[PDB]
Amino acid sequence: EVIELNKATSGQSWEVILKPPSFDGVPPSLEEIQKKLEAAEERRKYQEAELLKHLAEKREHEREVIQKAIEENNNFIKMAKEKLAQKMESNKENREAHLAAMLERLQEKDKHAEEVRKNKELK
Amino acid sequence: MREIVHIQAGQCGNQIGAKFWEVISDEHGIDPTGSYHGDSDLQLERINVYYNEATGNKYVPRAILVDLEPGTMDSVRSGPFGQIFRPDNFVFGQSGAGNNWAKGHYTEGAELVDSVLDVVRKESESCDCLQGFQLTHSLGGGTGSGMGTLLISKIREEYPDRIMNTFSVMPSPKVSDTVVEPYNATLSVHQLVENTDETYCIDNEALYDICFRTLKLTTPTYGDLNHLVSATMSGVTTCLRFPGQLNADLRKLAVNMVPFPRLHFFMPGFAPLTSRGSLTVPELTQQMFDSKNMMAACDPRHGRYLTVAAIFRGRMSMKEVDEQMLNVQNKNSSYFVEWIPNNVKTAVCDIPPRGLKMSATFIGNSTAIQELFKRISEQFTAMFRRKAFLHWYTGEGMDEMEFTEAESNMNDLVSEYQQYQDATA
Amino acid sequence: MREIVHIQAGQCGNQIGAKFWEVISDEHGIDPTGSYHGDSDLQLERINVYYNEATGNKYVPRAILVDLEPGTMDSVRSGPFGQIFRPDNFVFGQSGAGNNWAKGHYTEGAELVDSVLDVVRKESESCDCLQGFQLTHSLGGGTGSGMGTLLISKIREEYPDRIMNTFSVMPSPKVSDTVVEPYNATLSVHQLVENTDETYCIDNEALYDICFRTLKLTTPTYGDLNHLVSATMSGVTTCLRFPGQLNADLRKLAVNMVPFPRLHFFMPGFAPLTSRGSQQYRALTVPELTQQMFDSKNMMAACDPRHGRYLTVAAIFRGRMSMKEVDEQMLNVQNKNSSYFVEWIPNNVKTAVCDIPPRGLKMSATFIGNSTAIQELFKRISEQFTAMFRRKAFLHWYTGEGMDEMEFTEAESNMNDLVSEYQQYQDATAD
Amino acid sequence: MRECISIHVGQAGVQIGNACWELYCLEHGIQPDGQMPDDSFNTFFSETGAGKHVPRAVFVDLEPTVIDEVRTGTYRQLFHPEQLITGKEDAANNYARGHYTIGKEIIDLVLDRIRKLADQCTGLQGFLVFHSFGGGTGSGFTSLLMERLSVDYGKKSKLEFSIYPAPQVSTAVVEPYNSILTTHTTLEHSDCAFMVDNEAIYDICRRNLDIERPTYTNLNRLISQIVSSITASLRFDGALNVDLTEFQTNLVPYPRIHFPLATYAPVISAEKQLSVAEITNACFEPANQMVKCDPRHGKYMACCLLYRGDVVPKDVNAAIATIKTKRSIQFVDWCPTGFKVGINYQPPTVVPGGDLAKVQRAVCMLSNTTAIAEAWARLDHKFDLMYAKRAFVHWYVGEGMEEGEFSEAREDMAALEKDYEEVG
Amino acid sequence: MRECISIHVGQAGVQIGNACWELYCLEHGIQPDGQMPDDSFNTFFSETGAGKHVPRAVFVDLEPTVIDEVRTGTYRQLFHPEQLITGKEDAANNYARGHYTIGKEIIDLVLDRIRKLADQCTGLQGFLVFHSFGGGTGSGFTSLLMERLSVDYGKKSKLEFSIYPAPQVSTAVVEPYNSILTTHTTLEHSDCAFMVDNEAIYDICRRNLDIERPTYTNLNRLISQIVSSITASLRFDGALNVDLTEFQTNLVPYPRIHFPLATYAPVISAEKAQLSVAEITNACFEPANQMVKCDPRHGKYMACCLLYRGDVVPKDVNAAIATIKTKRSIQFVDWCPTGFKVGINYQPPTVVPGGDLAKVQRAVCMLSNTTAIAEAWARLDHKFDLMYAKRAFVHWYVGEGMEEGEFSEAREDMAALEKDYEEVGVD
Ligand SMILES: Nc1nc2c(ncn2[C@@H]2O[C@H](COP(=O)(O)OP(=O)(O)OP(=O)(O)O)[C@@H](O)[C@H]2O)c(=O)[nH]1
Ligand SMILES: Nc1nc2c(ncn2[C@@H]2O[C@H](COP(=O)(O)OP(=O)(O)OP(=O)(O)O)[C@@H](O)[C@H]2O)c(=O)[nH]1
Ligand SMILES: Nc1nc2c(ncn2[C@@H]2O[C@H](COP(=O)(O)OP(=O)(O)OP(=O)(O)O)[C@@H](O)[C@H]2O)c(=O)[nH]1
Ligand SMILES: Nc1nc2c(ncn2[C@@H]2O[C@H](COP(=O)(O)OP(=O)(O)O)[C@@H](O)[C@H]2O)c(=O)[nH]1
Ligand SMILES: COc1ccc2c(c1)NC(=O)CN2c1nc(NC2CC2)nc2c1CCC2
Ligand SMILES: [Mg+2]
Repeated sequence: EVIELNKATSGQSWEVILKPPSFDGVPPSLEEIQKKLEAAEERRKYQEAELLKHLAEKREHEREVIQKAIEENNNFIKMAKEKLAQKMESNKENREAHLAAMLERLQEKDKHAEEVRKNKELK
Repeated sequence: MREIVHIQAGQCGNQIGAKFWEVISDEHGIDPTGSYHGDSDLQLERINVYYNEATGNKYVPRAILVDLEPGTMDSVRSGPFGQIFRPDNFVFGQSGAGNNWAKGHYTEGAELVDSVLDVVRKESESCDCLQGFQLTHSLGGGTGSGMGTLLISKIREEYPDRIMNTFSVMPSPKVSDTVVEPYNATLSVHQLVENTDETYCIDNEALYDICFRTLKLTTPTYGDLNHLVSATMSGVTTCLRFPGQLNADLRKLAVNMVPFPRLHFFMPGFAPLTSRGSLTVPELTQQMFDSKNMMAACDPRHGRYLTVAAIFRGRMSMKEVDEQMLNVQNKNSSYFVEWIPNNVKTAVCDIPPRGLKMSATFIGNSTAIQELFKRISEQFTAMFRRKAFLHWYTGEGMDEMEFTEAESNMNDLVSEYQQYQDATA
Repeated sequence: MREIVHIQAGQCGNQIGAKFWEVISDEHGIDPTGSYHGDSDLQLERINVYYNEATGNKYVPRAILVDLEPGTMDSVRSGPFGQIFRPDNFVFGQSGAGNNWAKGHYTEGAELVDSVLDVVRKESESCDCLQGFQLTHSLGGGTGSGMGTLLISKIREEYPDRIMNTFSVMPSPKVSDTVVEPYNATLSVHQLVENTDETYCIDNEALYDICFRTLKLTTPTYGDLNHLVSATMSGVTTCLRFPGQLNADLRKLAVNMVPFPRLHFFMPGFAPLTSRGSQQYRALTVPELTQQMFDSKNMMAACDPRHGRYLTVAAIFRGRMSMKEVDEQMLNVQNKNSSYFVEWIPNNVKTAVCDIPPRGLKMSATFIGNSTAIQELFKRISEQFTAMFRRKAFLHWYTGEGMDEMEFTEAESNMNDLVSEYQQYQDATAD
Repeated sequence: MRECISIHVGQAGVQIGNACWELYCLEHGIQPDGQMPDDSFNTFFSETGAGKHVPRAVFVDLEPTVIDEVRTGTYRQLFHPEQLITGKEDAANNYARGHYTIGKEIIDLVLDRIRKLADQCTGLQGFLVFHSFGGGTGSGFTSLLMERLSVDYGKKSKLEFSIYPAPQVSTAVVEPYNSILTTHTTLEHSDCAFMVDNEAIYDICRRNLDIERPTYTNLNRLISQIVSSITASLRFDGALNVDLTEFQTNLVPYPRIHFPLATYAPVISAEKQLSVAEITNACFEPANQMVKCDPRHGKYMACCLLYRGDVVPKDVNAAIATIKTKRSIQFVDWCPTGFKVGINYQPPTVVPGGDLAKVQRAVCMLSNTTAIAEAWARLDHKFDLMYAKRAFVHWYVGEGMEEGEFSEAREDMAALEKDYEEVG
Repeated sequence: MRECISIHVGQAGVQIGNACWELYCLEHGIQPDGQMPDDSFNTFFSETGAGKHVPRAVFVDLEPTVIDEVRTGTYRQLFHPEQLITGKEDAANNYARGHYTIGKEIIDLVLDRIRKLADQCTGLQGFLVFHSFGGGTGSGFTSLLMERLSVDYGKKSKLEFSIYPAPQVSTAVVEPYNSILTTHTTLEHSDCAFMVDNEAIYDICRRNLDIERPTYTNLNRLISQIVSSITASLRFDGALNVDLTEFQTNLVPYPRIHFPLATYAPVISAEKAQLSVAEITNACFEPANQMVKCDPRHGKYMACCLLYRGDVVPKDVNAAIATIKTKRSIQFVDWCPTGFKVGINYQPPTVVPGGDLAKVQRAVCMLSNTTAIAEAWARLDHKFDLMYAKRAFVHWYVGEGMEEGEFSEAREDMAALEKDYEEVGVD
């Protein structure tokens, strides 16, 4: 069954029906789009803000490290300074005491000489 | 996505970076005065990804040169193409790094870094649209690894939206310059895992093994190693420098090659292998799987490829190449992952490398790369179990906690590469 | 560490002191006028150690001459080189000490001692860098021993940081018949143990034995003996007087030779042995000199070195000879004779060579030993002491001048203590 | 007038746009400078006060090298700068960057230039959208545009010609992701979507045209002949498919099932005349379908035949009668078993110097078969292979997409395939 | 930039300074006036405006004899007179006199002169300190100086070149007391100490050079060649350079284990009538050419630094190094995967004319940290215990203010150190 449809200057159309149908009959707003786009931007910016935050934490660790080593040097210097001043003072005191002892025994001896010269006069 | 800012740091960083510019200036037709006189325009179409145009019809590499030691860059200035670099892109301190990561990353590196970042900032602002950064450095030394990973972190803070790409040379006891290579490399891999987008693993172990075994050189020298690296660096940047149908850039490379953000370490490959001085397409295809042709010391048939990029250079049939690539993938089905379909992209580019008619270059994301890290891990633990040389790092302010977190991280990356090696469909 | 101040006290002190100054003067090319007439700058290099530089390019011995008896000063001024001495460094008194330690140490000697200290103050303040003092004296008499040890301790009191060094002549009944010499010697030894850093032990017994046995002089005089003393004093001060590879000074000797403060009495030895003014018709070989140096006959203390062990040895060879051959034979004697060196002081034998020989000898050697065998000398003194003191013999010569029996008893046990610690270390094991 | 506006999105969308407008200009006698020596062409070409005929078209590619082809091309004079929209960075093969990052930045600009072309329309029918499934601009920006067009131009028609990804010639491993993402997001907002399987087109060029390694331009030339035949009766005064709503009425009985299968013949190499009955036999060969699938695995819902050139109605029905006897063509039960036919007399035109040969007659068959659901099954599987391990998801998420959108889109595609099976 | 201050202490330190600075002048072409007809010599030579090049050095001695020879010698004009510091009295071989009694009277003067040398530096690497172990100044004044340098300059690098005592050439019997005392007090203050055994130098000059009885000038001029190899990497621009920090980092696995073992080759007689890179490298691991007497075959290597000079190409070094790591006789520790550091300077070794060494094209000096050097500590410790068991000579130190406690503490620290060299060699 051929059923003519239309005709025109550059065209002609029709319809060919071999077998009829077995069964009769047939069995977002602009705000929502803008909200969904702005939301994807917000979480995009949030993850970028997290990345710089963890990167900024790294900068502070780096300063803490440089600081620690400066504190270590200064504590090495101070410990060496107190070690040396303690040793040099103990050594001076020890040396001065040995020399004091050496002169005191000799002086006890020259006291004995005055005592020996006294006994001679006595008799 | 046009301009790449290139950075080299430390001795190795600067030695291989110099041969890189040496090589690709020969390809694009640039003499050391900065004048151009090749014979094709395809050599100039995308030459602005690596060169700035000076007004005097000159071309100046977009290349920043860094060291804590003055000696190495003075050797570059006097090397062959030292004339070509912008003279004010040389940023050098003078106390050196003393082979110490903590000195390059914390104290001496901090005091030179802002001077480097200022040179980076001025090359960036003369860029119409900045694609990202390519860095060349060693991991075993003090400067390229300590100061390099510091540079990386601070570029990522100023440019979080730009791709970060490193050529990272891996140490081997087979060609060593310092006894603390395991500490430097392992503290640096921790950084790289977390702060780069693509890293090509240049293994000094694989370089040496290739020169000694395939190239039959009795005693390899750094020049022999750097001849391999220069051929590799030329091969992997081919699609960025010469126009092809793919219009490749660093962000698309990272998107198609990196299925998981931590797993961004690549096995480079090259064929044919050539010595300084001195072939068929089906065979060029096969050297993809030859561990003898790999620049990381890893056997690809020990794991699986997540993704693969292959560049074929020279005059050759894009039909014959595509046939042999698919035949390889079908025959070696078991060594690609099932859960990433069509994971091997091939570009063919007519321009051949110098002294060669036909070459192929392979970029692989293989779970086999865990072997490189397991070997660095074992060397690290052999020393750190005894705290050998640890006091030089603690003296610079580092806690020893940073050491354990850096290997516990690198062991995690190894188990993560293993986890996907066993993953099925 | 350059200048030394020299003191000589009493008869023995001034006579061996005199001969020392004659001998080193000839070595240093100085005539009695004080003028240099030698041929080598080496004679002048270290001349500041013993001589003050003077007007007229003269040289005057940094020397102080002391005696309670006025006669010895005239004998020195009459002696050859008597004019070389500064005339104001002659300190003399009215009467001798009558061979009485207590007279020299306590009564008459104490009157003169302040005057001596004045001359010493001058000579030592004129010094750039004062090493310290050397004293020559006897221990048997009364002045050199009693005023000698008084002087020592008084100098100690003013100059406690300088080295105190003595040449001390030990008495022997072979050479003097004066019976109280064991007392004077045991008194002096007390003061020396306490107040000097180095004492060379010059034993009259050893000197007489050498002259009688090796020099066949039947009746030796003080001139026969003093030739042996003068040779030693030249030999042990060679390395102060002449430039060498080590810049020896008195303190470096004390530090390397005296392992314990009290054990500072050295046994000196010399080879070859000769008679005074006697042409030497042939010198000796280096191995000869080496052997004959650890030979009991060549010792200036009457002790057999093979009867104890050396704590430390220093050896000076003089003449033109191969330092190779010297260190050779020297090591040989150490290995063959290892039982006589203490094991627990390593490398305890140091030797030097000086190209300049003494007058009349082509080659000589000189030995400074710290041997425990020196206890023999002190035992001999202690025995003679006890023999007399058991009987309280002559004790009123000393109590009359003010002393007490206790001071005697003390100086004897102190010497005996000295003997016993020389023994302690002689029997001491490394294990 | 019955005006239609063309929008071209991404590299595939733009380079195919050039091949179509080039073909249109040859079919209507428009030279490259714009001058022209039936007024139906005016539906696709405005006119300037200078006498030049300007395509009613917008090109959107955020990579300037592709637009630079248009503005420096042979037909550069035709286009006005306000029609070409470009940017700095492209979507990096990432739908999410195309839809969310870029799209927030350029959507108003793009809609603005579109509004300028519609103000020059006395009776606008709707839009023809050209884009890829696989590119990040073709998938991500196109889907946002279609949402916005459905808001801004309510009851206006929206046709798409979508390049369907082929692994042979494709650029990215994430093309299955972008395909299922854009399809989910476009489904409610498209009235008729003709898909083009790059592998189907590739296979046709190699076998029929004797090209061993076809270029993008060989595919695009062949695609233009298909696009031409579909649009021929809008640009001439034909009889079948004379306005855009008639496509939906003749081919989309169910709104979600709006993906027809195009079949074309004859494809004859230039290096080398067929009858009406043989070109008609060729329309029932799977070898000439634009999308790879087997129409025996499905029933038809509609079926139109678009003849071009020298073809006579008696010959056509004669060719149709031969097919009923020997072949079986099962329609759904609720639809009539039969065809709509149009002849447009204007002869099929080739690009001179190309690899397609001038022929006297041709035909293009459009049919809505449940077999097309096999195309969506193929992509569905690659999607699941990769999404199971969450491979490459973080790139999309990093652009501000939510993971759940992957799952939402996949379930819609499951729903679609069930819809296709229920009707079949 | 990158300047190093050299400090020479006591007789041994000063006499070696003479041989070294003499050699430096010849290696850079500096006349004894300091004028000369590669600006790397600036690390050790400041410059006054007249073009005079003045060493960055202070010579210190407690006695004026040795330093008066420099003041009157060939290089009297080489130095400013304020760099040549002397007192009047030496330490009479007594640590306690070098560290306290005599030492304290000149320490302030020396630090002021050091401070002024540091003012002429823009990138000070650190200090090299030359001294004897056995001398009373070499020991006690260096300790005092090290302690005072750590207060003035914190953790700034301090490296020693130390003479280890020998019987043949000793000058004092208390030398083991001086050695143990200064080692205890200096240990905390020195980043790295290069030890030189006078006995080993002596036996080399006798076997390799055929000098029957070597003088100090013989010993010292061979010791100079070694020091030059170490510092050439700082005084010259070569292919592979090693600065001071790279020395400490690559040779010192633990702060106390900081006593590398020096070796040098070739040592050949000038009169006798070339050697390859391999031959001189193999010769660094033979015990004959060691600078300290010990058996490395009975020890484990923890770090080997090889410093080549002259006509030496990097390929032939790596070939020579390849052979070395195949020798089972050469054993490294478990915990050392990478043990080698290599530098190469290209100016041949310069020989003082009228000297006994021959001019060679290529030579090498290796520094290796082996557990074998503990044998040398064991030998000193035993001489110390012999004397200390009887308190021999101890009164001399007590008299200068020390306490016996300092002796035992120093010996106990040496005992720990001996035990530390044991622990690090465990597998
Ligand atoms: N070797 C040596 N011994 C001497 C010499 N003169 C005296 N003696 C010894 O010295 C001891 C006595 O010492 P003197 O020198 O006479 O005593 P002094 O200190 O001068 O005191 P006085 O004469 O009593 O005023 C005896 O043992 C003598 O043998 C001498 O010239 N040479
Ligand atoms: N038929 C045809 N297909 C093409 C053409 N260009 C690209 N394609 C296909 O389109 C898919 C990729 O889509 P494109 O439109 O090129 O991507 P894009 O959106 O412009 O680029 P990006 O922003 O980098 O993602 C792949 O399957 C390509 O093979 C073309 O000119 N013709
Ligand atoms: N190689 C060498 N060793 C020397 C030299 N001088 C001394 N020694 C050694 O140094 C140790 C003695 O130390 P000295 O340096 O002479 O003593 P000092 O530091 O000057 O200290 P005092 O003289 O006690 O104030 C012994 O082992 C000597 O062999 C020398 O010139 N060269
Ligand atoms: N392949 C290669 N590796 C090198 C080169 N130079 C140094 N290396 C390696 O770099 C590491 C030492 O790093 P280096 O660059 O010298 O140190 P830095 O200047 O402190 O950064 C070791 O693993 C060496 O093997 C070179 O030119 N080529
Ligand atoms: C047991 O070992 C030693 C023994 C002696 C000495 C030394 C070590 N070392 C020294 O530096 C001081 N010294 C000496 N001192 C003096 N002083 C002059 C006053 C006699 N003469 C000599 C020597 C040795 C030769 C003659
Ligand atoms: Mg001295």
